[PDB]
Amino acid sequence: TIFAETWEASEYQYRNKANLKTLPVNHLGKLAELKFDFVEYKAHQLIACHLYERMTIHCMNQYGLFKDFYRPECLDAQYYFKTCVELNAAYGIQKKFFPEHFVGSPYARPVPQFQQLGL
Amino acid sequence: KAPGQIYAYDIHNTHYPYVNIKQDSQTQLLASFRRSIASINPFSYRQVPSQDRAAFGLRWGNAWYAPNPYPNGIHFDRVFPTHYDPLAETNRTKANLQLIKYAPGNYSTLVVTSEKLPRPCIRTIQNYRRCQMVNGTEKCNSEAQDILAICPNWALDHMKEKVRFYTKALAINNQTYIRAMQVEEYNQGRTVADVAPKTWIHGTRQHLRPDTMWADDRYTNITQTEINEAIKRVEARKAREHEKKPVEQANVNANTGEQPVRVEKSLYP
Amino acid sequence: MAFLSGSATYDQLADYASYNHAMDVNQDQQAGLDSWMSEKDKNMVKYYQRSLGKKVEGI
Amino acid sequence: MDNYFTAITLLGLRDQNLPPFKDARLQRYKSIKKMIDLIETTTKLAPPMPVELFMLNPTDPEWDDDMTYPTITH
Amino acid sequence: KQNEYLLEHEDVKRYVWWYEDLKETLARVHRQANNHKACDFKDSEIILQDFIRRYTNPKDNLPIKFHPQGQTF
Amino acid sequence: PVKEGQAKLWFSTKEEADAYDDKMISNIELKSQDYEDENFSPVFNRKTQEYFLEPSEKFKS
Amino acid sequence: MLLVKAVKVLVMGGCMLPIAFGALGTGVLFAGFNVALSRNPEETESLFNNTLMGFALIETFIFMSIGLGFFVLFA
Amino acid sequence: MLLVKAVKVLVMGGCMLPIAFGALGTGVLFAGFNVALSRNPEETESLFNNTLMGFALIETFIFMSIGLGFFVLFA
Ligand SMILES: CCCCCCCCCCCCCCCCCC(=O)OC[C@H](COP(=O)([O-])OCC(O)COP(=O)([O-])OC[C@@H](COC(=O)CCCCCCCCCCCCCCCCC)OC(=O)CCCCCCCCCCCCCCCCC)OC(=O)CCCCCCCCCCCCCCCCC
Repeated sequence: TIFAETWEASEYQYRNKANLKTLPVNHLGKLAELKFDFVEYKAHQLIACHLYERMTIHCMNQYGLFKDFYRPECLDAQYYFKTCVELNAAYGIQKKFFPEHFVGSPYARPVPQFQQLGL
Repeated sequence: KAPGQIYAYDIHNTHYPYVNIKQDSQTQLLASFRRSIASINPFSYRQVPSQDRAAFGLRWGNAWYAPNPYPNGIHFDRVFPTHYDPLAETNRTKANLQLIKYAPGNYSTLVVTSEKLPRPCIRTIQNYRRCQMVNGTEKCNSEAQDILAICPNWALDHMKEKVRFYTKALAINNQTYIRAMQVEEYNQGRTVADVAPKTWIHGTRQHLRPDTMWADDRYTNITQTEINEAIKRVEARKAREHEKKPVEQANVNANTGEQPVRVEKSLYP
Repeated sequence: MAFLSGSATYDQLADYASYNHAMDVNQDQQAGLDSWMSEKDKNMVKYYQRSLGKKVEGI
Repeated sequence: MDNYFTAITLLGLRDQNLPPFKDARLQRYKSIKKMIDLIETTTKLAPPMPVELFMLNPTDPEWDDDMTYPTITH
Repeated sequence: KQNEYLLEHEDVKRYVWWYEDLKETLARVHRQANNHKACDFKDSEIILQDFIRRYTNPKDNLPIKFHPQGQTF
Repeated sequence: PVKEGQAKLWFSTKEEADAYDDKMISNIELKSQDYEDENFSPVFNRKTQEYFLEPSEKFKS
Repeated sequence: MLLVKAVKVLVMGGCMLPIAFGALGTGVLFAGFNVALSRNPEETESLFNNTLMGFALIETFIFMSIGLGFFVLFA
Repeated sequence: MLLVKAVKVLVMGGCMLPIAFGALGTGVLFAGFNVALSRNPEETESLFNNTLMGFALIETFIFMSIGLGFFVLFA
């Protein structure tokens, strides 16, 4: 689990595998595409995947779930939120049981003890 | 022998909900007209699938709809470095051959999977366990050699590595157990008897006030006079707490030609 | 007149309006989100000035 | 960022709002670090139940037929 | 009809009782303060520790023991 | 003066509570919309009630 | 930030200036067209076409202005 | 940055000033073309070409401003 608002991108990139995905920060630009009026505090937009969650709520309050929620600004928020928590759940597990896969980990390329050098 | 209908058919009660995501007047008016005549219209297409008939997805005008792919900074340049930022645009611009290639899996997630070992290798494992629980381990040598011989070597390597992984996960789970079951200084000597008869709701906003001034009407009747007096009292307490301050430590990252420590960043620049 | 007749009054106010975070906090206060501030939060602008290269003491 | 809904719930974002200043807002993130180690440990104490309950064993010789799906080429 | 009997095994009951104990346990968990410290869940740690101490033995080399039909994720 | 409500604090003693109220009250910055006030702010008038995101009835229905 | 939005809407108002000069320019254009017609009424149709054509060029600035306005108002 | 950006976008609004004067210069130009056409229609095509030609010199300043506008808006 991430216990902060900011994380180093390199810490979630692989060292011995091709990097085909990143763990990007929240897309604050999607928040300006909501046409209706809403109240959002800047203190909640950086934490991972929560912005897309609040946006989905704002859109599900203004509109419902039938024939009015089906607009591009609201479906992309629901899709982002659902996708953000799935990717973060997998990255979090991979960080817990496979920390050696990521850059910055001292086990990705272990540095040997001085007793192994024969000096 | 009626065809089977999915749960979504009972939400809409029709196979022809003309759902178009494009929010232009020309599109939504035509859909409402088309949504009404779908019963007697030959140019009608389904969007709710069934056992007897497949269906189409969400419509985008005359084309089809798909959400914007989740932002992914991975890209591949062809002519010049574009410095693609997936957060700089709302909708992802198309990939031009001479400009950029995006990462694979526009709509993809990260999962963990496993290969299925060969069937004959599985049967040798079933026979070993069966002979194990029946006759015991010491009388399963023939069944053990059949595994090492029939199972291809790539499978024996997987079996060898599965044990090392679960051994790793076993330790990672027990270390969390140790940190979790550790008794902190603020809970020394406390047991279930010292616990309060409270539930989750008792820590919410209705019962437990948040640490903000405008969460409720607590400080709504405060005047500037009461403030000036409070500023004097807090400064009085600071006459006894400001006496102490941590000493400045040495900068471990003083040398720029040295791998710096990923030390916690300051709150402010 | 005291604000115009000063030298640093223009800076203390400009460096504060230029710090995007401090203005984000103010935007939250205007909406109803406010609380108490620590000694480290009070100097959020001094940290911003130092980063630019200004010589500020009393952090 | 695993245990998303658990962490968001512990921070109180389901009923209140975080402090607008980074000092306390960050301390509140580090405050649940103990609880996550606990709730994760509890979720790993579930007892076993027969696998042959809602799922037939795919390794059974009955399924060695490797049968195909017969279709109609309309 | 051949495998209906497996639902009569006591392990199905043991599984449901563990799920309810976790429900009642997490329902009792509560925030005790808003000082932004780990002590805000001071009493909840004791509640969860009692749950863990109820299905494990902390005074062992490996309180969490591995078995192929167990939990890893 | 401080007003009481259903939402209570988390302090055992009364001195720690009073110390918390004095800390919050010392940080209040009043912004009035009426002229002739020592704390007057035509623009940038702070609201005195915090907004909370909740699922509406259209949401739950 | 907030002020940047305020100046944006302020600029959007500035677009009403060509709307003002376009009105005066149009009146002047038709003012000359009237006197021009009286001088040589034999070619009323030619003068008339040139009158509207010039006016079309005026509305170009207009659409150009509001376009810039709505752009700066949203970009 | 944000403070200077606010005046940047405001300056971009200033570019709508030539858009106004260009309209007035147009209304005046075609007026002279019309009245001048009546006095000597024998050279209509000549006057007509010079009319649009002159107009090209008007949108010159227009595009120049917008160019200079977006430039300082980002430079
Ligand atoms: C190219 C040539 C042509 C171009 C010409 C024009 C150029 C125009 C562009 C502007 C140029 C730069 C000047 C911008 C000034 C900022 C104004 C502003 O944002 O309002 C906030 C400003 C302050 O808000 P507040 O309510 O007092 O905040 C109280 C809170 O408690 C505060 O507490 P808080 O905790 O909430 O903090 C909030 C935070 C918020 O932070 C921010 O948002 C940043 C704000 C941006 C500015 C910050 C940097 C300022 C640095 C100081 C240097 C200023 C130099 C000015 C140079 C002028 C150039 C000649 O900090 C602030 O409060 C910032 C304070 C802003 C003070 C601004 C400086 C005062 C100027 C003093 C001279 C006054 C002359 C008035 C003459 C009027 C003539 C009509 O509001 C006012 O000043 C009200 C107006 C003045 C009162 C009298 C009523 C006048 C009504 C006039 C109506 C006509 C309007 C104009 C018509 C024009 C067409 C005819």
